[PDB]
Order: sequence, then C-alpha cells, then structure tokens
Amino acid sequence: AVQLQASGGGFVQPGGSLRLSCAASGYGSTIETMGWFRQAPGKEREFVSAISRAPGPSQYYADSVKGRFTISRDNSKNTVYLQMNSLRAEDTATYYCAPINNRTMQDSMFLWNYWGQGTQVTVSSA
Amino acid sequence: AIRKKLVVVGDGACGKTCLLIVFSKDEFPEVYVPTVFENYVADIEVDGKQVELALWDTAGLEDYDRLRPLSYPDTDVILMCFSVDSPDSLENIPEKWVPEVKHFCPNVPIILVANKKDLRSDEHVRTELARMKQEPVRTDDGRAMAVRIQAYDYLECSAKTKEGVREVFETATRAALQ
Ligand SMILES: Nc1nc2c(ncn2[C@@H]2O[C@H](COP(=O)(O)OP(=O)(O)OP(=O)(O)O)[C@@H](O)[C@H]2O)c(=O)[nH]1
Ligand SMILES: [Mg+2]
Ligand SMILES: [Mg+2]
Repeated sequence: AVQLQASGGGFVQPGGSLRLSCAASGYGSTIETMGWFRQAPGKEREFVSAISRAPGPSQYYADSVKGRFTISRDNSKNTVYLQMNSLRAEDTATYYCAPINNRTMQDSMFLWNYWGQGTQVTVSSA
Repeated sequence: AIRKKLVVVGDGACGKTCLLIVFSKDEFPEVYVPTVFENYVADIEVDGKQVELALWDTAGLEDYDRLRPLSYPDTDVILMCFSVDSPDSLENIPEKWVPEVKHFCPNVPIILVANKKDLRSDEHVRTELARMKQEPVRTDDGRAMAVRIQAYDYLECSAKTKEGVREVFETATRAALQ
C-alpha cells in the first residue's frame, strides 16, 4: 500500500543530463528495494536500475545504463534519485519507479492500482 | 439441474478471477494473486432454467501456459477476456487466445468480454496511459474484434462495481445451452 511516484522528466538533447525523483506515498510496510523501469512504444518494459538496503556505489544496473545512470537515496526525505547522464535517443521512454517484487518483474500489463505516476523522458536532436 | 462447464481465458491480470469470484461468491478480491488453476461452482437461473455452472479459472501469465490445456476438455462455453486498461490484452485476443481456444475447444461458443470497464473513467488510468500515448479500450474496438473473431456475443463489465457481471454469465449460460 506504499506507492512510489516518479518526477523530473523532460526534453533533453543527446548527451544531456536529467535527475529523476521517486517519492513514496501512502501507508504500509516500507519499500526496502525499489527499481526504476521504463516503457517506450513498441518495446517491452525495461528494468533500468535498483537500490536496496546497502548504501554505496555498488547497486543494480541494467547493462544499457551502466556508467551513465546513478541510482542513490536522499538520506533524509524517503526519496530515490536516478541521475541520468550522457543521455541517448534510446533512453526516450516513460519512467516509473516501483518496489522490486514478483508482481513488478512479471510479464503483464501495468496495474494502475499498483503503479503510481510516471515521468516522460524524451531525447532528441533538437 | 443441468451442469455446464465454463472456462475463462485472457491475458494475465485482465480481471478473470475477479469476474468469476464476484459472480460465484458475490465478493471482490482485495489483493492480486495470479491464478495457477482452480474452479468454482455457481447456480444460475436463466430463461426459467436452472443450471449448475462450473467456472474454470486459468492463469493468463505465459509462465503458466503449459497448464492452460488442463482446463479445456469438455468445455461448454468460453469467456475470452481482455481489459480496458490494456490495449495489448485486446490485441492478444486474435494473436493468442483465439488460436488456442480454436485448437483445444473446437466449436465451443466464445463470449468476448471487456473487463474493468470502470477504468474508462479513472483519471489515473487515463493519465498514465496517455503518458504512453495510449487510452482505455473503447467499446467500438471491442465490438469490432467480436465481429472479426465471430464471437457468440460481446459484453462489457466491471467486477469492481458489478456492472454487467450477471449479464456475462447469463449470456454464457445461454450459449452453453444452445
Ligand atoms: N478497477 C478494476 N480493477 C479490477 C477489476 N477486475 C480486476 N481488477 C483488478 O486487476 C487485477 C487483476 O485481477 P485478477 O482478476 O486477479 O486478474 P486475472 O486475469 O485473474 O490474472 P491471472 O490469474 O494472473 O491470469 C487486481 O488488482 C484486480 O483488483 C475491475 O473490474 N475493475
Ligand atoms: Mg486469476
Ligand atoms: Mg481451471
């Protein structure tokens, strides 16, 4: 019943940067392990990055974003940030955050009673 | 009383179990638990006739594909479901569900059912699908698919509000009795 909400998306040029934020709302057991997911037209939903209980630079990253994306916690505000550098056209997608659990990894539709707000990231020559 | 077998199929999380449980036990499940396989019994009276319906619930997740043919033998009617929060669930009707049910349930009538119709007016659904350049499935496109696949009938329902639920099972029972 805790639900994670994504923000900070926008239009960027190839090579630019953006910081996404994932905030928690509602009541229920704390989410210890959360992930960033993204969805682009036509392609399957893609796992991007995750963070769990252990702080520090070793985290969970898809090969597609390793070294360009950095996932971290605010240490005070119960919020997870996705620092996205060297952005590329392939990164264009709607980004969501969610707990890491069997339901979120299963291959099926978004249930909007379980997913919160997404944020659009569009990378473009302009 | 007359016994008939109903089998529900459709994409994972498209509302099959909630539809069957609202109809068979008048209750809506609070927490989403994927089906493996199981069935229910419901008594229904349609057009003056008493029918004991057995309602066979199936897993829509591809991970449990191998289990689905366990449910199909001796089926009298198929509920073939998609949900309005998932345009892909409608696209999978002709791509996956129709070929499978034709193979294992030749000549068994199919009711094409749109689930979760309450979500057409849900602002969060609309907002997030729009963020991904989609929208809730419209009646016209469900009906068009029912024509394309020559479904016995096309119906829309909400297990959450109960709208349309009884009619789905009344229509399915008629199909089974034909
Ligand atoms: N708003 C709304 N949500 C619904 C409705 N029916 C089901 N849901 C919700 O959709 C999710 C999936 O519902 P189920 O009935 O368990 O889905 P299913 O098709 O049986 O899923 P599988 O067993 O994994 O194939 C749950 O979170 C349900 O509460 C409905 O009529 N309206
Ligand atoms: Mg189910
Ligand atoms: Mg079954």
